[PDB]
Amino acid sequence: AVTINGITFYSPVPNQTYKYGQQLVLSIQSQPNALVTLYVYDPKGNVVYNNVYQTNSSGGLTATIATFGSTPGFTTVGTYTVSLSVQGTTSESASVNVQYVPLTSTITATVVNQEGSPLAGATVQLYNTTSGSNTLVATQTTNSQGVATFTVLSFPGVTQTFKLVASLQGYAASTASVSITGQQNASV
Amino acid sequence: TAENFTPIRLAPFQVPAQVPLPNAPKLKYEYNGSIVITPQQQVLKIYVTSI
Amino acid sequence: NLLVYVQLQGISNLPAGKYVIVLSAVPFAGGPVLSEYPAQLIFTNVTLTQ
Amino acid sequence: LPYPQEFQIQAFVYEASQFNVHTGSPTAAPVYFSYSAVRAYPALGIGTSVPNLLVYVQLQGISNLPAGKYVIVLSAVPFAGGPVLSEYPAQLIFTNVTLTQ
Amino acid sequence: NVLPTLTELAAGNGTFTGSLQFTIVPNNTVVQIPSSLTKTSFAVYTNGSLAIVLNGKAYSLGPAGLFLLPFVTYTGSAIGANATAIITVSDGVGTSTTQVPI
Repeated sequence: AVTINGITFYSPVPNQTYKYGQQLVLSIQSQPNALVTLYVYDPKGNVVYNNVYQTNSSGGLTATIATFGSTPGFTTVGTYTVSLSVQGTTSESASVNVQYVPLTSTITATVVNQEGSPLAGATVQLYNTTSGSNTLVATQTTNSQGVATFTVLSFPGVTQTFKLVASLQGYAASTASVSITGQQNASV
Repeated sequence: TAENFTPIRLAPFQVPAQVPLPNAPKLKYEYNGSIVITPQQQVLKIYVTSI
Repeated sequence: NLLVYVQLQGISNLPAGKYVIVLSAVPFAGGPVLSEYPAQLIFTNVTLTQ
Repeated sequence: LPYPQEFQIQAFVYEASQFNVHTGSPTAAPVYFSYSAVRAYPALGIGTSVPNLLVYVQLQGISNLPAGKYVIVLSAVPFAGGPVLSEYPAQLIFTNVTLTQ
Repeated sequence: NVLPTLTELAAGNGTFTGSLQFTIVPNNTVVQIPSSLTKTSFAVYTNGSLAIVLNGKAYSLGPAGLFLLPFVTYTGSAIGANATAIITVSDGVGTSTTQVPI
């Protein structure tokens, strides 16, 4: 790995991509008896996470730092700069730019006729019926590729129920429902 | 300090710093050449030529 | 005969792109004279990468 | 010896209110950081060395963030995993500094 | 026994002195760094390899650098003399370059 300034950066390294409930790790080859005052500079120029971690008497360290997605100020998009201000015995100031985007899921409705032609012309409404209530976040006009794809926020470990109502002129309006638990393609 | 007047040429990293620049326009110099500055480097490596 | 790593607090915090930087030899006043010329170095085809 | 590349004297200004004196590591203070170029010469092998280099480390460009009683860590720092330095110390933590902006 | 003996010349003598003998036969082992996150790529070949020499016969007692000062702990493994850092200042003039046959 890249040996930024003599201390061997193993992590963070510049350009790292993160998701909902994924972990920042700190492992760097320091000189012993080093702390790292670790600053997650958010895209509004603020350290939403300052915390002081301790390296071991050898040169190494494998530490878990910050759990992104599972804490407020990390629950929605955008780019952070974790500055390691390695405030040890050796001052290393590395701007290590990092990204984040939440998890997102596609849930799919389909219509067909046994004529051998898929049906079309549907106003198809997917509802966020995880709330306990039909919170409309995306409505689609059904496409000719026979996937009604709609992008909505998602989170790990929740039975994200969605009601798919098909209202279409020329055939019967119908209501099915699915549940994605974590990330999965829900197609009926 | 009374000990003073210092000729200062400013020159790229590829051009020698023991030798004063042959072109010296009397206010600046153009280096119409590229550099590519790597991410977390915040710096331009340049030579301050003085003797 | 110096090499100077010219320091800036936002150009490892400023994004990738075609930059131009004017580097001026100006005394932090109280210090001797500079520049029997150039007094500046201009990089006029620079490329940052962040 | 002749040193063919150049290198760095890393540097960061820090409050003394934010200091851990039980391991020699300042504990916080987002303020200013900087570093020096150290040139000997760009020597093409052997025959060009400078034995003593007086380095007056630079930090400057803070002017909107506080000053106080300061601690500052420094370190003889290869250029990015360079040639092999040290019979020690590279690492220099001044327990007594005072910042002026 | 192949250690230098500690000798007692006769009863009354007390000097008890050992020795060892060493050569380095190389081991070169690439510690690698890129030229687009620091400006400068690095092949750093770690520190030869020790060997004990009794009457001209060498046997490779592994990476020396760590034992023998000067050394710098890059990737936690101390690299010393008998190495090379090859230095690649890559930039928009192509690539300037310099070298330390360490």
